Amino acid sequence: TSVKPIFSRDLNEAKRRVRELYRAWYREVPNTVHLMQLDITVKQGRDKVREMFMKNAHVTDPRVVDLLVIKGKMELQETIKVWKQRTHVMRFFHETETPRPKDFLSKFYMGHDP
Amino acid sequence: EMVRKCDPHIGLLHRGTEKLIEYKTYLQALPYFDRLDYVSMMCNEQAYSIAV
Amino acid sequence: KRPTVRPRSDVTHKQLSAFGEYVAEILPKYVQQVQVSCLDELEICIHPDGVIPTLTFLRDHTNAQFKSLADLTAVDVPTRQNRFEIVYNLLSLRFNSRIRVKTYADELTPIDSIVSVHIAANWYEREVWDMFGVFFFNHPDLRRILTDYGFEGHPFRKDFPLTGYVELRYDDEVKRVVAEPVELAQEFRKFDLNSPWEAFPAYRQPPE
Amino acid sequence: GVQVSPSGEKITHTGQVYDEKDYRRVRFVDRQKEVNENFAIDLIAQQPVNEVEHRIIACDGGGGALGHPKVYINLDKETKTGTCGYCGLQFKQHHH
Amino acid sequence: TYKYVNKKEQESEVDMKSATDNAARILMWTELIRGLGMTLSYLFREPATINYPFEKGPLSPRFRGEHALRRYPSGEERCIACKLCEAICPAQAITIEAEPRADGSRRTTRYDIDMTKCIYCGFCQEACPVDAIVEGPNFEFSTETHEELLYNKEKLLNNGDKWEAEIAANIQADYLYR
Amino acid sequence: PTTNPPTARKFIWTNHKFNVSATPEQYVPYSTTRKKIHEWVPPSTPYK
Amino acid sequence: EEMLTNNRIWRNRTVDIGVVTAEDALNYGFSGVMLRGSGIQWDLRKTQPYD
Amino acid sequence: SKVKQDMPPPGGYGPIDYKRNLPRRGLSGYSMFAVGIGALIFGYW
Amino acid sequence: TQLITVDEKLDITTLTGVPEEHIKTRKVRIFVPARNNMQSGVNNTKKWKMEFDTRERWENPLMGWASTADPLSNMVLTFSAKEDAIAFAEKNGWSYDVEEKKVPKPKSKSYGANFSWNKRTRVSTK
Amino acid sequence: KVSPPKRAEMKTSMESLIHHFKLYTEGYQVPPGATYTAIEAPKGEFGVYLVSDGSSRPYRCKIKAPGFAHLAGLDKMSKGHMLADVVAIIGTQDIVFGEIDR
Amino acid sequence: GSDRSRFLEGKRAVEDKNIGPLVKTIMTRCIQCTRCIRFASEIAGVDDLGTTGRGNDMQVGTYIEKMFMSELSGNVIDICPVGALTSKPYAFTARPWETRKTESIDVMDAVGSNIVVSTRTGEVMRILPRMHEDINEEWISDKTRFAYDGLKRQRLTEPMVRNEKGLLTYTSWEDALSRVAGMLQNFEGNAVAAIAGGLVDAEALVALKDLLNKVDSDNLCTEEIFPTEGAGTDLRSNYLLNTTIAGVEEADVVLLVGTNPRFEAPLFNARIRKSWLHNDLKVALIGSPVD
Amino acid sequence: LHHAVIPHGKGGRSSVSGVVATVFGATGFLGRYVVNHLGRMGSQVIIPYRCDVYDIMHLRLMGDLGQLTFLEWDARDKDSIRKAVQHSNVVINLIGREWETRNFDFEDVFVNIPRAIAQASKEAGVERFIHVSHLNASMKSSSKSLRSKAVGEKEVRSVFPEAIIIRPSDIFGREDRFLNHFANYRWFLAVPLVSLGFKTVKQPVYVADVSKGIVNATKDPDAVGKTFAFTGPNRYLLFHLVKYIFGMTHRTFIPYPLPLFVYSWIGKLFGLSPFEPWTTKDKVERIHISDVMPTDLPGLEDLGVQPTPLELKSIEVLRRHRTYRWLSSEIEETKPAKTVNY
Amino acid sequence: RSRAEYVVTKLDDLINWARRSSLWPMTFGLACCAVEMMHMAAPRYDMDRFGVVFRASPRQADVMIVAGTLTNKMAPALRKVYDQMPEPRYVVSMGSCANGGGYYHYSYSVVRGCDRIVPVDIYVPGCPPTAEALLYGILQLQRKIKREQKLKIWYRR
Ligand SMILES: NC(=O)C1=CN([C@@H]2O[C@H](COP(=O)(O)OP(=O)(O)OC[C@H]3O[C@@H](n4cnc5c(N)ncnc54)[C@H](OP(=O)(O)O)[C@@H]3O)[C@@H](O)[C@H]2O)C=CC1
Ligand code: SF4
Ligand code: SF4
Ligand code: SF4
Ligand code: SF4
Ligand code: SF4
Ligand SMILES: [K+]
Ligand SMILES: [Zn+2]
Repeated sequence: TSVKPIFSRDLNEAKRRVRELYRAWYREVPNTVHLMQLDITVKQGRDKVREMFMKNAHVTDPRVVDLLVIKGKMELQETIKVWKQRTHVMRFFHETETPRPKDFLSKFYMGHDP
Repeated sequence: EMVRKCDPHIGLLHRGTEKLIEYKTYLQALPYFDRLDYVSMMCNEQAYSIAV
Repeated sequence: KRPTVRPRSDVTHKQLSAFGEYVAEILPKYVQQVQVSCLDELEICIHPDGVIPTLTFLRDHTNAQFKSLADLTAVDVPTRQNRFEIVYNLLSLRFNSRIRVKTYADELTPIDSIVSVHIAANWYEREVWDMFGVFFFNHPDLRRILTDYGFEGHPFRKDFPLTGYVELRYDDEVKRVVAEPVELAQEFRKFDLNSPWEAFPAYRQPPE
Repeated sequence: GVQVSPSGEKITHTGQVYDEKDYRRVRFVDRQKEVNENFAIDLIAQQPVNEVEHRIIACDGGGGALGHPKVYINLDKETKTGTCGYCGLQFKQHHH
Repeated sequence: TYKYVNKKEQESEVDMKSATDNAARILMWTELIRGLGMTLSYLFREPATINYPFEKGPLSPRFRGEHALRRYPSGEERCIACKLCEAICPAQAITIEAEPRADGSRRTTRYDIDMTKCIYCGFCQEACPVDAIVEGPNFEFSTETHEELLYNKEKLLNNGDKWEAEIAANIQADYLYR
Repeated sequence: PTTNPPTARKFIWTNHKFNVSATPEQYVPYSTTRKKIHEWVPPSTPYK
Repeated sequence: EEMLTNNRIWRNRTVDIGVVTAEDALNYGFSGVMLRGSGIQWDLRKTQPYD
Repeated sequence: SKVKQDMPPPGGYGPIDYKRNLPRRGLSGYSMFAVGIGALIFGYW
Repeated sequence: TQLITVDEKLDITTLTGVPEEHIKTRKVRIFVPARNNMQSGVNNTKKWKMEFDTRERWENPLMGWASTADPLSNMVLTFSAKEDAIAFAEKNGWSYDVEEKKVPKPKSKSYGANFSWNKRTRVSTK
Repeated sequence: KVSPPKRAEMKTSMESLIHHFKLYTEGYQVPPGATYTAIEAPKGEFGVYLVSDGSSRPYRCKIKAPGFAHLAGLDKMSKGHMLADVVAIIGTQDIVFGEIDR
Repeated sequence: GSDRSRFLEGKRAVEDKNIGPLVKTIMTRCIQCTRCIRFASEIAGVDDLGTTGRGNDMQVGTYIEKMFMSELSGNVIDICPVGALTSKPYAFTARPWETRKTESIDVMDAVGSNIVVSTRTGEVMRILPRMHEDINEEWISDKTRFAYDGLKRQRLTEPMVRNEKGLLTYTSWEDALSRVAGMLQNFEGNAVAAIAGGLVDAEALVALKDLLNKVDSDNLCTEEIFPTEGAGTDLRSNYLLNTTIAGVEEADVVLLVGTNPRFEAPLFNARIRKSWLHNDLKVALIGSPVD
Repeated sequence: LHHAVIPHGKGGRSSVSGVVATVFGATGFLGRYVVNHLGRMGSQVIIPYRCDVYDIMHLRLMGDLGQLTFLEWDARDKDSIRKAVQHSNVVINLIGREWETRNFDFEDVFVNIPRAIAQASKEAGVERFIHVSHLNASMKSSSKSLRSKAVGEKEVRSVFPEAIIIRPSDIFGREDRFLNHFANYRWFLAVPLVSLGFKTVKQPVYVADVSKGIVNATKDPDAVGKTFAFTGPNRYLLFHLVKYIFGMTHRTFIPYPLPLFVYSWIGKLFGLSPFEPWTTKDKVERIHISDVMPTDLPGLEDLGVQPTPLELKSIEVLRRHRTYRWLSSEIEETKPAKTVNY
Repeated sequence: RSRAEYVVTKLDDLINWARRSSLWPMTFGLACCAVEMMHMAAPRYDMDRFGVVFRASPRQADVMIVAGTLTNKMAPALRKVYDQMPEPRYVVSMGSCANGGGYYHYSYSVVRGCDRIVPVDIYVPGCPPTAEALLYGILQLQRKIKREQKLKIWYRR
């Protein structure tokens, strides 16, 4: 139950790196929307960034949080230098994906999947 | 037109041929190498055959 | 004599065994195992902390002179604790030799990067990180090199499916190339091409 | 031979034919359902039984290496002919 | 051994004749004129262009083209549903469903070859133990829809009946090598 | 094939067909296997 | 070679373009014709022969 | 039967040239500058 | 200074990149595969295997092929130990069912039992 | 047990047919172990690192391409140059991209 | 073995037998290993197979035209190493590398034999036994082995409701469940009752039991009758094979009352015969005398 | 049902949903989105066409292999109509023109073709028919097209009595002739609206929402025999709509009050063209008629589609008409037009 | 029949003749199949003899020939270079990778056919399809675009 750290000794500086990454993403969203001709608004993209952070927000292992921070910085750098396209950025919103309903009746009526 | 940095983004012709070769047998994975280097076909076949 | 079986020379085996003892006694701090294969190939398995000293010693030593990096590879064995085995194939042009240096890692313990030793390790470790998810410390620019932008997951891992999770198609409402969950017209038929009879008695594991 | 359904479409030699209420005949609307005119079971039915003199015959399908693997057929039953499992040729032992 | 492609052995010194030759080479474009001469020689050569579609390029009897299912001289289908063509097909472009026929013969009921997956590698025709599946040398079967390249048993049997005067002769001419 | 004619068979095509793409006699794929699961047919007589 | 090798246009396009040293090629992991162009005497067919 | 196999002739194949062959054409420099200067002077006159 | 402590279960589900439904709604089996009774060879009963639950496999309209919607259908993983398979499954966040290894029971075999004077194991044919 | 027999031997002999069947369905079993084979391709040193677990399918196949390292070295080669010099460098590294991307 | 043959002679051929439409015999492939003979002599207990002849002409099978059917008769198809004794329903259908293996449990009887279902492209193709030393060893009954083809006929695929004419017509899940739910909320406790058959799992049983208990119904009956007097289903030892199959192996006298175990539970009777052969089990029967 | 029409899969490209739909106006503007939704959810779509194979060829990627059957048809060929509707359980009618040709006019296109299609569908016994009319096409309107669409509604309801009639508002999209038309008024000097664009209320509806509503009407058991009103969330006056359109275009705004009779005269002048006309008379009074308030008719909420607003779906269709100078402008750079309750 | 429709048929024949005699491809190719494409360009088969001239930019192109495997990284770029061509544009899919995924059909980073991204007019099968079969596919495309009746459909409108 004792491991070698990656960057953060404990959870607090990992949260500090998370906060810095969120700061960079929040600053980058308006520039991304202005540069690449996105149909979305700036506030919608900030909602997207916030909810991605929220789905990742349940983890408490410092090494895993450091690796998620590193992947987020890679993703951010691919957003800074324009290597993603409009399609690559817009894949986050799942607007062409019909969402699977979570109700048991709907899952029963569609098919055999649980 | 003076160049200061070159960053070749690759993987635009990437197909996961190593994973496919892993999922197939040796004779089945033999023709993957011609399409690895489609200019050096029999050289690739020679390399794979010598390894096997 | 025998036209079917490959000829075997013992002088290469003895030379590689002597060099294995040489390297093992020079570096007892990191070297965990030294073996010579029947195919006359020398492998040294080291601690992950010893990547920098082992690679620097093999590159810069007078008797080693392994100045050329042949390749840098990861092998995913998902039954051991450190599942990613990192393999460094090196070539010595002075002594006309090839050496293999092995080490281990898992998803949460990165290993040191050898861009300061060999420059091909830059792109090789970028590929290894992109395909297996092994982080590299003190790398100049570690990022994806072969997968698509925004690709989730490392596809050369064992647990990653062959067909993947996501697939692309052109959508006409949005006039874009969109990504949707994978769905195949014909599923890849897996085959059980594993004979139930033991082929090689030399590699028989004792029963548990 | 090739037979037609009540729907009007021709039946394949394996017995496959689309129903009256299938939605999958729209793929044959303004096109044609391609079927094999020569039926293998009929063509092997027209071939006469080879009357041989030995108790065990050997078949390779003709042409030597251009045929099938060489298989041996035991012609002991006089109430039925021995059939090659590869080519379908029938053999009968001549007891006269 | 090895040889030098750009290193010169010693030096040719400086001579008035050599200097004047170098001056003529610089000023009068001598290598450009000899390149023009080689280019004009290729102009006055005879072209190597065949007259498609009225002329066709040479091939070998080993050629791998459109797939086909052959028959015996009796007319029985050669295939016996052993699925070696699937088990060796690297792209998994072959699907076989089989059942006993009305006379008990072992015959396929479904034999699909997805030619948009096929890599035209001849593994099926070299793994077939009865020479049923073959790659006939037809290559001019380009279609206008994706569906028309999804072959089934009836299409492959039609190909085998169409190209039988071709495929049997090619196997007769080539079979002693394999 | 005038001094060396090919072998004549009864199943060979007596008339050659060229490529018939974008033409009414083009090839259309279909599943050549019959139905697998046969459903239960309800009876035509009411219980009451 | 008559078309290209002695051509001054080709020589202006190719000479002193993309020069790489032997130590840099060895450290960067170059192989084949590039090491030979840099001057490193190395060939797999002559050093570790096969077939 | 004797084995028939794809074999070279027993005398071997003929010699195949592989060295580079520059024809070494053209004239000397002195004569061609002489022709040039003669053209210059004749045109001027 | 270079060695910290954590009291958790080593969850990497956010790092593997698998979508959420294929983590939460999936079940895996850890088992020694049973020997194929059409053969007597038992070399396939040596390594533990983890497989996934079977999802829907339907029929294609155009050709009748087996169309599927799950990605983890052909996924089988090989393990040297049951506890190693447990560690991998708990690390990847999949709920697991484990079947114990069915070793064949040792049996008393004697050729003289075929020819007993009084006992019932005497065989009437050879 | 490795290379398939002749077709006449297949059709006239039992064990030749058995070996043909098993080779063209399952394939030959490679004994477990790892190797690295380097062959002088015209573009450079084409290497393959093959790891076999004892089955008829390879456990791992890493494809070392010379062009991958050459394109990694493209950045140093193009210092102090222009667009035409860059396309000349791309040409003279003898780059194909199937072996690079894999 | 070797990789090339020195046999330059002609091979023998043996005429095929007709022992039944289950076990298809191509007896040229037989290598005379007597496994089927020993199985029929000891486990099947029929003594209907044997070797007729001498030397190279020795043939396995029945001398007369005899239809070989007892229970447990697909295990000769299992234990025949060559393809001489194959399965006629499985004939020419699929290949073992195609067939995906699923470890399941038999429901054809109450022994609970561990089985493998072999499925190809989303369709059940074969049933094989599994090695469980405490239940069924290496064998399954013929009904278990060859009853898989009944899952492709007379199968309910869509929900049906009675029409106003009185006929069953296809409908939607919403409509069918709405009708049944309306009748369920209409009717009270004792007016609602349920009867369970034989091929039902415990999940559905507890599901329907909970539903009927929520609608206050306790008439949760099964088709099979067990005496409810005394303890009944209260004590679990009252309705169980308490000695179990290892206890069949261990016991020395067995008294069978009112049962025909050969057809009611073929693997149970097979283990009784195994104990009778090896441990000299003393077997007695009260009931009609059956073989 | 039938065994081949039972739905399967997770609703992707390769799934089967059991919708066999003959879409008659699939080569138009709404038809491409309809066939996209059907192919995306997985359906056997029959596209009868009269234009060129290249003209329908953009539809060819919009489904899986073999899920789209293209068939030539003629509006005067009942044989072609019944061979198109022969194998279907849904028949969708999107046939319509915004002008009159020498072969087909408003009454033919909006009455005779839908009546023939509905008659062939009834003879073939298809389960479901969906017919797209227009909103506020009640009767005795100022335009010939809406009276023709009303007569077509009555004919379709007479022939196939349980037809799902969908009446959408002025549908806006990428290839529409509403927003692109208003933005292409910028090529002239001014925007000549009738009464300066006031007292004319319009509530446009997005083409993706219309197509989703059509698909949900194919798969909705409660939609049989009903008339739906596909309307947007916000009502705008015509003047404010044109002002917002030109604000997103960032071109200019010069409105002009020009009377209806002479504006219809110049609309007829533009419509007298052998090609596709820029505007017609029927176009200009269909623009200048107001859209009625949907009170009793069910809508997109009842069919399960939440109507996307024009303010959210406006920049994907007007960014073409901007110049370079205002190309990289976001949503919030333009003031949205004020909505009216009436 | 009437005189005007004969005239519009003759104008259809003229326009289709021009469009099939002048067929300029975009300089696009990805793989093995692109090597076979430039082997059609080689002097033996002579697309220049057939009237077919490479132009690098899609604006000067008529036909887009998908020669190679379409990866997930390549698909948006392919859709881009297809959309930026002018309207009289055609698509020739080349080889098994471009038709139906081919030898990488079960790959994570390969789309299963270029028809999932761009509308394909003619599929040329093979791996690689020879330059013979490629010249065949080009001639088939010429026949296809001769078969179009644009002005006749416009007149019958
Ligand atoms: N456009 C809008 O904003 C609104 C439209 N609608 C209605 O919705 C429907 C679809 O809209 P939309 O896409 O804009 O319409 P279109 O103008 O684009 O035409 C729709 C389809 O009708 C076909 N068509 C037209 N006339 C004929 C004819 N005589 N014979 C055969 N086919 C014919 C066209 O085929 P082809 O190209 O081959 O001629 C086209 O595929 C129409 O009925 C329209 O009135 C309702 C509300 C708003
Ligand atoms: S290998 Fe030949 S005989 Fe065997 S299934 Fe395939 S085509 Fe038929
Ligand atoms: S040629 Fe190769 S890829 Fe094609 S069907 Fe035969 S075995 Fe499969
Ligand atoms: S089990 Fe099979 S091989 Fe053995 S004797 Fe019986 S039939 Fe012959
Ligand atoms: S597969 Fe086995 S039993 Fe069948 S013929 Fe071959 S060797 Fe004999
Ligand atoms: S179809 Fe074959 S030749 Fe063409 S790109 Fe794919 S692998 Fe290469
Ligand atoms: K058997
Ligand atoms: Zn035969």
